[PDB]
Amino acid sequence: YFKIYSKHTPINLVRDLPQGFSALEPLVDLPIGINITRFQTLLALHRS
Amino acid sequence: LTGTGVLTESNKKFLPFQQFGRDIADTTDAVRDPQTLEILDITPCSFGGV
Ligand SMILES: *[C@@H]1O[C@H](CO)[C@@H](O)[C@H](O)[C@H]1NC(C)=O
Ligand SMILES: *[C@@H]1O[C@H](CO)[C@@H](O)[C@H](O)[C@H]1NC(C)=O
Repeated sequence: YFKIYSKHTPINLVRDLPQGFSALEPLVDLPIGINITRFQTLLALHRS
Repeated sequence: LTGTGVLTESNKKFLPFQQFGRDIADTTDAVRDPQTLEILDITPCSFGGV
Protein backbone atom coordinates (compact mmCIF):
# COMPACT_ATOMS: atom_id res chain seq x y z
CA TYR A 1 0.00 0.00 0.00
CA PHE A 2 1.57 3.29 -1.12
CA LYS A 3 0.51 6.19 1.14
CA ILE A 4 0.92 9.82 0.00
CA TYR A 5 0.69 12.42 2.77
CA SER A 6 0.93 16.03 1.61
CA LYS A 7 0.97 19.60 2.90
CA HIS A 8 1.45 22.95 1.15
CA THR A 9 2.91 25.84 3.15
CA PRO A 10 3.45 29.46 2.02
CA ILE A 11 7.06 30.29 2.90
CA ASN A 12 9.39 33.18 2.12
CA LEU A 13 12.79 31.89 3.32
CA VAL A 14 15.66 31.96 0.87
CA ARG A 15 17.97 29.00 1.42
CA ASP A 16 17.28 26.44 4.15
CA LEU A 17 14.21 24.74 5.62
CA PRO A 18 11.85 27.01 7.60
CA GLN A 19 11.48 26.36 11.32
CA GLY A 20 7.88 25.70 12.29
CA PHE A 21 5.11 23.13 12.52
CA SER A 22 2.83 21.87 9.74
CA ALA A 23 1.04 18.50 9.78
CA LEU A 24 0.84 16.61 6.48
CA GLU A 25 -2.65 15.50 5.45
CA PRO A 26 -2.99 12.16 3.59
CA LEU A 27 -3.59 12.79 -0.10
CA VAL A 28 -3.55 9.54 -2.13
CA ASP A 29 -3.64 5.90 -1.00
CA LEU A 30 -2.23 4.11 -4.02
CA PRO A 31 -2.67 0.35 -4.79
CA ILE A 32 0.59 -0.71 -6.43
CA GLY A 33 1.68 -3.91 -4.64
CA ILE A 34 5.30 -3.82 -5.83
CA ASN A 35 8.75 -3.94 -4.26
CA ILE A 36 10.41 -0.54 -3.82
CA THR A 37 13.99 -0.21 -2.60
CA ARG A 38 15.34 2.76 -4.58
CA PHE A 39 13.80 6.01 -5.83
CA GLN A 40 14.67 9.02 -7.98
CA THR A 41 12.98 12.43 -8.31
CA LEU A 42 12.31 14.24 -11.59
CA LEU A 43 13.50 17.77 -12.43
CA ALA A 44 12.85 20.00 -15.44
CA LEU A 45 15.39 21.67 -17.72
CA HIS A 46 15.22 25.18 -19.14
CA ARG A 47 16.30 25.58 -22.77
CA SER A 48 17.31 28.81 -24.50
CA LEU B 1 -20.80 1.15 11.93
CA THR B 2 -23.67 0.26 14.26
CA GLY B 3 -24.56 1.91 17.55
CA THR B 4 -27.19 3.65 19.64
CA GLY B 5 -27.06 7.35 20.45
CA VAL B 6 -28.68 10.74 20.07
CA LEU B 7 -27.69 12.34 16.76
CA THR B 8 -27.22 16.13 16.84
CA GLU B 9 -25.83 18.59 14.30
CA SER B 10 -22.11 19.08 14.85
CA ASN B 11 -19.74 22.04 14.80
CA LYS B 12 -16.69 19.85 14.11
CA LYS B 13 -15.14 20.22 10.66
CA PHE B 14 -13.79 16.93 9.35
CA LEU B 15 -10.95 16.76 6.89
CA PRO B 16 -12.04 15.04 3.62
CA PHE B 17 -10.12 11.83 4.41
CA GLN B 18 -11.99 11.52 7.72
CA GLN B 19 -15.29 9.67 8.11
CA PHE B 20 -15.72 9.22 11.86
CA GLY B 21 -14.31 10.57 15.11
CA ARG B 22 -13.33 8.65 18.23
CA ASP B 23 -13.41 9.64 21.91
CA ILE B 24 -11.19 8.45 24.79
CA ALA B 25 -12.80 4.98 24.82
CA ASP B 26 -12.54 4.68 20.98
CA THR B 27 -16.30 4.90 20.51
CA THR B 28 -17.61 6.88 17.56
CA ASP B 29 -18.73 10.22 19.01
CA ALA B 30 -18.86 12.07 15.66
CA VAL B 31 -19.70 10.73 12.20
CA ARG B 32 -19.97 12.03 8.64
CA ASP B 33 -23.15 11.09 6.80
CA PRO B 34 -22.11 9.25 3.61
CA GLN B 35 -24.90 10.71 1.43
CA THR B 36 -24.98 14.37 2.50
CA LEU B 37 -21.47 15.17 3.72
CA GLU B 38 -22.34 16.71 7.09
CA ILE B 39 -20.97 16.03 10.57
CA LEU B 40 -23.14 14.75 13.42
CA ASP B 41 -22.30 14.42 17.11
CA ILE B 42 -23.41 11.17 18.69
CA THR B 43 -24.23 11.79 22.33
CA PRO B 44 -25.20 8.52 24.07
CA CYS B 45 -28.74 7.85 25.23
CA SER B 46 -29.35 8.77 28.86
CA PHE B 47 -28.21 6.37 31.58
CA GLY B 48 -29.62 6.44 35.09
CA GLY B 49 -29.61 4.60 38.37
CA VAL B 50 -33.09 3.59 39.52
C1 LIG C 1 12.90 -6.33 -2.84
O1 LIG C 1 14.09 -6.00 -3.61
C2 LIG C 1 15.33 -6.17 -2.91
C3 LIG C 1 16.42 -5.72 -3.84
O2 LIG C 1 16.10 -6.01 -5.20
C4 LIG C 1 15.48 -7.62 -2.47
O3 LIG C 1 16.68 -7.77 -1.72
C5 LIG C 1 14.28 -8.04 -1.62
O4 LIG C 1 14.38 -9.42 -1.29
C6 LIG C 1 12.97 -7.79 -2.38
N1 LIG C 1 11.83 -8.12 -1.54
C7 LIG C 1 10.79 -8.84 -1.98
C8 LIG C 1 9.70 -9.08 -0.98
O5 LIG C 1 10.73 -9.26 -3.13
C1 LIG D 1 -24.91 10.76 -3.51
O1 LIG D 1 -23.74 10.67 -2.69
C2 LIG D 1 -22.71 11.62 -3.02
C3 LIG D 1 -21.54 11.33 -2.11
O2 LIG D 1 -20.97 10.06 -2.40
C4 LIG D 1 -23.25 13.05 -2.87
O3 LIG D 1 -22.25 13.97 -3.30
C5 LIG D 1 -24.52 13.23 -3.69
O4 LIG D 1 -25.09 14.51 -3.43
C6 LIG D 1 -25.55 12.15 -3.36
N1 LIG D 1 -26.72 12.28 -4.21
C7 LIG D 1 -27.96 12.05 -3.78
C8 LIG D 1 -29.05 12.24 -4.79
O5 LIG D 1 -28.20 11.71 -2.62
